[PDB]
Amino acid sequence: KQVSWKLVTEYAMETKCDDVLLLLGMYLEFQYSFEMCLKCIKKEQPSHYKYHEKHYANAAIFADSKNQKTICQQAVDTVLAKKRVDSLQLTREQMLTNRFNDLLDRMDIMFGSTGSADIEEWMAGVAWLHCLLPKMDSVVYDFLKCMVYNIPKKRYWLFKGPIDSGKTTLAAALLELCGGKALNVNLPLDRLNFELGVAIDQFLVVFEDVKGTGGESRDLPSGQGINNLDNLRDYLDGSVKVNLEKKHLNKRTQIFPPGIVTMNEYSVPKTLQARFVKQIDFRPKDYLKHCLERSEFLLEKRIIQSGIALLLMLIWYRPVAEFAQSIQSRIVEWKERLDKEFSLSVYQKMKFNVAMGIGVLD
Amino acid sequence: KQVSWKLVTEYAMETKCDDVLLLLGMYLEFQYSFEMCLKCIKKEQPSHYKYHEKHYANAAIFADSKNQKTICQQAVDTVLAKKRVDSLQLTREQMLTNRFNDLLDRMDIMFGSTGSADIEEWMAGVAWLHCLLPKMDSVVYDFLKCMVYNIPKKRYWLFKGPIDSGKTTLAAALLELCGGKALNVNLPLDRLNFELGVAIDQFLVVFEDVKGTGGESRDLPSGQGINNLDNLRDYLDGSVKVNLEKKHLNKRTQIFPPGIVTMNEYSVPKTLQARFVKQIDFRPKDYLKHCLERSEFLLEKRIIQSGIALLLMLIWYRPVAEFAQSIQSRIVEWKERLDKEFSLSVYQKMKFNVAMGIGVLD
Amino acid sequence: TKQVSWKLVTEYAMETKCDDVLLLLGMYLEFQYSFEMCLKCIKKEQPSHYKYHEKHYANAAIFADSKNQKTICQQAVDTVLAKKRVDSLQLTREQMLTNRFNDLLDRMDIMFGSTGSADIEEWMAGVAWLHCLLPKMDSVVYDFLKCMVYNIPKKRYWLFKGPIDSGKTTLAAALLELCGGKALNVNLPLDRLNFELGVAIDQFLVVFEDVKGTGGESRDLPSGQGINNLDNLRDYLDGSVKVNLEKKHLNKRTQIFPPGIVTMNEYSVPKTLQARFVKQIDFRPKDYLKHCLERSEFLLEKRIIQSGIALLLMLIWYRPVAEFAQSIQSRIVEWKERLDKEFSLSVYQKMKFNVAMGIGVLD
Amino acid sequence: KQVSWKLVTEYAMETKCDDVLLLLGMYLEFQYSFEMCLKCIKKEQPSHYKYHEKHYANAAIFADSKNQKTICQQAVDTVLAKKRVDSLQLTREQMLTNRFNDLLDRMDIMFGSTGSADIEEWMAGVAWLHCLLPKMDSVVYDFLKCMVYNIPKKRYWLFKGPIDSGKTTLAAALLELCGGKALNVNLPLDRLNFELGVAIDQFLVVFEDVKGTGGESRDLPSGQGINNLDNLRDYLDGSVKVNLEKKHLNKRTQIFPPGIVTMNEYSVPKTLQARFVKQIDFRPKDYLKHCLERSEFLLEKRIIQSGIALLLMLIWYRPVAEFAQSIQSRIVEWKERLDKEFSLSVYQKMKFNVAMGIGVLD
Amino acid sequence: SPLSSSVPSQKTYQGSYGFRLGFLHSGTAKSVTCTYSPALNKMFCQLAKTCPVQLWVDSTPPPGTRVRAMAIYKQSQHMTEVVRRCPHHERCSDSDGLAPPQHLIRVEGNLRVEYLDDRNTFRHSVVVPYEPPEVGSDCTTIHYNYMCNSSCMGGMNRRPILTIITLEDSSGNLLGRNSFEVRVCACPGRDRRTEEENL
Ligand SMILES: [Zn+2]
Ligand SMILES: [Zn+2]
Ligand SMILES: [Zn+2]
Ligand SMILES: [Zn+2]
Ligand SMILES: [Zn+2]
Repeated sequence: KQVSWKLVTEYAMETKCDDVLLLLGMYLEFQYSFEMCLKCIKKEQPSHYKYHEKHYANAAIFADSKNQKTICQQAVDTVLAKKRVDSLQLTREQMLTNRFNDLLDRMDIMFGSTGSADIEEWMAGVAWLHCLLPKMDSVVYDFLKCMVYNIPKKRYWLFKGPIDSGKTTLAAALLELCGGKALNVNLPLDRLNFELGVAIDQFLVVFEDVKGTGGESRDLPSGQGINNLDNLRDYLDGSVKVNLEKKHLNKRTQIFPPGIVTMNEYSVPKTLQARFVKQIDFRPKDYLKHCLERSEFLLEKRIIQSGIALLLMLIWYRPVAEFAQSIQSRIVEWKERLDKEFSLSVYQKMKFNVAMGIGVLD
Repeated sequence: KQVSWKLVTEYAMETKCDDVLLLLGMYLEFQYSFEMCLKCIKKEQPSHYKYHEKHYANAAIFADSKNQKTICQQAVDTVLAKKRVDSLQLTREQMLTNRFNDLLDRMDIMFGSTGSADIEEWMAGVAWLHCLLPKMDSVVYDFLKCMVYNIPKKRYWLFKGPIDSGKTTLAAALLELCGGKALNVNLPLDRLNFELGVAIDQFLVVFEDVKGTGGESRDLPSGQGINNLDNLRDYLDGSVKVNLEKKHLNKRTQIFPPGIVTMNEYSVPKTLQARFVKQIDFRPKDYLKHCLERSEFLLEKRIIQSGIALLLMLIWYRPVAEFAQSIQSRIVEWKERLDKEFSLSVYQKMKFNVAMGIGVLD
Repeated sequence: TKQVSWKLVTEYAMETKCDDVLLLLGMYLEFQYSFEMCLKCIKKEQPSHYKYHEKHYANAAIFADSKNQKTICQQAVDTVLAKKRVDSLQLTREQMLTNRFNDLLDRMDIMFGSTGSADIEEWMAGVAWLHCLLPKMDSVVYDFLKCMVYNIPKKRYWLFKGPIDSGKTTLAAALLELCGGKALNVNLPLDRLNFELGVAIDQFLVVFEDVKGTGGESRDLPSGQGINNLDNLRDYLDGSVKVNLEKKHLNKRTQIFPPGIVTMNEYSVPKTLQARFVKQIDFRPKDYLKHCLERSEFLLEKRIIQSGIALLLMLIWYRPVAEFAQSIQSRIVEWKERLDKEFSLSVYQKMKFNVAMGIGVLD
Repeated sequence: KQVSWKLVTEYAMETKCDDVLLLLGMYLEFQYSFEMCLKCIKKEQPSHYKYHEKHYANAAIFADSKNQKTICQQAVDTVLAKKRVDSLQLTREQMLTNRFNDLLDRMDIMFGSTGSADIEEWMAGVAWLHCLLPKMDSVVYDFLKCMVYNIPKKRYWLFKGPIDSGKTTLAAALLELCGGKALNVNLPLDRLNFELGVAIDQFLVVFEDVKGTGGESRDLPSGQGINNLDNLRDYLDGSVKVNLEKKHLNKRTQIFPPGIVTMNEYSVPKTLQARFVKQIDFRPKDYLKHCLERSEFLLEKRIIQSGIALLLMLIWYRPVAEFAQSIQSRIVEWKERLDKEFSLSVYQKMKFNVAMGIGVLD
Repeated sequence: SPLSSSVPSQKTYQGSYGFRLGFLHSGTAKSVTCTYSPALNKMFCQLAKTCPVQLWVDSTPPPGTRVRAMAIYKQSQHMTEVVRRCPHHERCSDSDGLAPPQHLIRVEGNLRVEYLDDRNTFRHSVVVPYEPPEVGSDCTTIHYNYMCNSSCMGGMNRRPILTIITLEDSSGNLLGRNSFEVRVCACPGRDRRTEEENL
């Protein structure tokens, strides 16, 4: 007869879906029967086969409801509601922890029986990324601490280097690791306040490829990005809550999330520079490039750019005592599993290949 | 069957929750059993365990309603309505006292059988702070008499000092003591009228790091910050009520709140320097710096820039009389808690360490 | 089933002329608690509250249980607004000023009454200060009042010009509230001008505050787009034609822009703009006024010398009961007697005496 | 029990009221008893006492209903609906007639048993105005014939001259006479599209005091007015329909209304000049002024600038044939009543005193 | 809160009877309630707690002799200000019935106690009829109680208080006089130890 708003709201939770449309088109997928749901036999997408059967009895009605969009909106709101609470009450560590588990869960599936990801190929990516920076794993750990601590006036890292030098690759992966958003300050300033709003309730934010003024000798186009960042020094400092808007509306006065700031070799003011607690200079390295040429699968499957790879690095390097007490259990469970399939010999060989630039799995 | 909107509002009213998404998520947690509440028997968030029991039966329904979103609105409106009605009828001093009855109300937790803060740590923060500016307790006291009086064209203080000199910290603190908002008058002007509606019903306002001009000689990027304030003379004066407006909602015609301004030693127009009663010049003091290096916890925990810190400093030095009658009671109730928890000699030692450049807790 | 009475709320919004929806929602919610127990009544601190609680106490309870308090408060405000658009389109500018003066005297009765804090002596001490600002002050206030009431095309603005801290503002503010208007800021980008202007809709007068000009770079005065913007609002300052004031993205007003004051520093007032200004007062640094205030701290601290009452008083003191509308003449008299019964002309002179010597008014 | 939406509507139509907030107020007055109302017996408001008794029941009920604003809307839209149907069906001439009628009606009352208008004072205006320009009566007529024919490429008149030349006064009078709107093209070009929308469904438009370039040689500030006009060529032309908007949406595509343009001896482009079918250069005339410095009432009552005055002028001079048949009878009625009121000698005298600059009523 | 023109002296005067003061060495533990530091002439004690002060005389003075107890701020800059209870404490239901709510110093267990509100000096004080050392003891012990922490006026010992014990006859003339500094806190022990520790 009637429909259960609560069930949809709940399904939206177990999926942490904050997109009404997706939520909609997705729940409607439970409309049909499960008894022969081909999307279930093939086990593609857990978001469907893990809940369909359970919500079948409430999706055959939802398909007839006259307020589909209205209902979904409430679920999504609930999802956002949660995020809000878990950003004013949980500890940054607890946040980074909850994040990891979410990643590990994905890994279990992508590396399990139903998955399709080749553990070897990914691990191989771990090696490529480890040849990107001296003591990469430690940097990854260092970054994680930086973000979790969120020490005022010391929250941002600067990635500076020529075109195609890994600045992004690493930045991107880091982001997926902690979970956050990539903002653009190069865009007009009339949409700037709308862009800066994306960074709400976000763990960390990333200003990707910011443009600067000083630097035409290096044949670099001028931009307002850098000059913009300097104006948002209030936001970067992280000392006093800033006001962020959204959808021509007033959302919240929170502390701006910490993050990375990648940019070409442009000039950087003293006031801005001071906001950066750490600066990493990337430089194009032949072998790293020739390695990918013979290791296509590393870019095709977007491995060297995912946080899951970086996680499969902290687990293959960092000691258990470093992870949050809560995840230690699972972490160790992975160090073993990972160990049984990889001898420091095989791995060492992969890093070596990268050095020679002959493809990891070669 | 039907939800008690009145009840939800009663919650938001005791939580001072003026955030539809916050309130939404928070109340929804009450939808669960209070018999086995892990968040209560573990007492982590008062806003939860202190009201779950009472609001349990209600939330139990609120979770099956189809207007959670809406119902929460009204609740916030009420909270907002109150905040307004009060900024018109209660006197300035009756507002600080109302604020303090919230900080001390939070301190009753931080330093309790449920809190998670080391009273010893904070007193140290006070010590550090009390080394930032001569007679700091007096300065903080004067600032209050300057924010409560609200004398036209005499309602703003100016912190003008070099990068990382403590100017922001102190400001950020006072701002939390009196409550308010921090505005960025550095961004463009085409969309700063909303970035001003945030001062609606706020005790004071803070303009964090304002970029001026003519600072080129000091390697300080030019910004339209200082010049933007000048175009708001009637705001900083407080003689006539200006018009603040939020995104297509609440276009209040009130009198701009008083506050502070922090900038990097730029040039101030004689037409603005007159709207600044007192100007404190901050200087980077090495000993304070090193002290922090050995007292990391003062930053990681954000204490030297917390209102609670200064308030404590006040409960420490300032006489009972200075505080309002309706609070003198709860003040002594603390002047004793501290007198007991610490000792004049012990504290002496603290400022001594800070003065020496070593960790406070030695 | 016991429903709510929108009508009763509307009535409250009116008897208090509440135009703020939220502010209304807050005031009516206070009528939710017990009357016999209201501490905010037996103490008498807010007229707007104790004068209607008992009455609205019945409806309040029902209100506090409605699922759309906002709507009700909205329709109650949309009314108070209508009763504004009408009067500002049917009453005589003389009647308005009078009504404004009534609400001004109402806040004056309680103000200096037993159930309120206000030292009648302090204010008169202010009136004295003010009467020392400009020669024949009490007369200036009238010349302005009339000028505002008449509303003569191309003859509706006064240009208060002077340096930093000369009084311009203190006065402009006083006259402002005295008549009931709005302070506008035309210094910020015009890309938001049309909205800032909308604040003038249904107003009696308008006061453009500091309005930065250009050219005064030799005087070390930051140049702005203020004055230049006014010159673009010529027809706005004129008064002949009706302007189109936009507000909240929906144009709901096509009226003649109201008159008012304009303050500024020693900037350059363009030929075309200087014309829209009828009279021009030149304020200057008054050392003795300064010294007096430093010793009469209460004046500034309680915002008297810049209140719509400090001016109305000056009238009740000097001006003849003749110049006032016969629709409130009695009241004006009741006050004149009241003031003399309380003060001595020789005393008031002593006040100005000190204000001239740069000494604390009282004593 | 349920208020009659058709009664509030009817009233609105019988008052050509399109302001929702006004309608509500107007009607809310009829809620009270007419038996003993003041404003209703003092007969000082035509739009009030004429409908109070008819609209009293639907007012005491309306004052109760909860959908007030919603109703008034329905009503106002009906009005706008009518005007919209008139603009597209009625002939431009019929439009002037309906205007004159509503115009005369006002006269009938303001110049009757009830009303503070003084027929003698107004006549003075008719006179004063007749001294403003050579053959003033054959001008107002020439103008009306231009605003009616609305010939393509020959729709605008250009009043050009110094300050206090009467340009506006006449411009305003002509405006009121026909009924249009005053657009300000001096404002920024960004919002230039909103003012133009006010011209939707209007008989004529008036661009008061437009600013141009090249005026420093005469102490005139620069402006974008003139340029902006030269950008709305197809608007002034009246050849092709223009697309105007207002409610944040393309509300209507119509032939922009014809009109007048008043400016101060600025530089006009030949492209904009060939757009003005007629140009009138005004000059400051001492006697006209002194005549006013003695006949203040003319201004303190906005007569010489009123549109009623110009209608009195035509009625006075113009023959009973240049008008519209249907209005002829009423024209005579006003020629006779206007005759028994004054003698050619008196009227003549008036103009004399004007030429002498001493007081039209000396 | 008006100032006083007078300034009661604090000069140590044993008099023609050799008047002194004896204090109960209550050690420097933690649960201390009232102690004395000879090195500091300071008496650390708790709020409203018994404070035994011993009166030592070589020759028992005449009958009708009284002992006055007055308090003044040790620092000259505020020596003109009147020593009284904080705005809060003077509003507490701690009225024994005899002692006025604004008096700092009080007497415990002496029905013949008299509190004086000197209308000329505005000063506050408490007096009691001197009694000869009861058989078994060589001195007369008096129980005092302070009703305000020294933190209510400065915390960091901004306003140090000094108690003045006067020995006067019936008329009210000086016979003997001793004085000691007073500090009302919550840990007389810890506070005495630390301070003495500062040498
Ligand atoms: Zn399925
Ligand atoms: Zn619980
Ligand atoms: Zn009450
Ligand atoms: Zn009537
Ligand atoms: Zn005390």
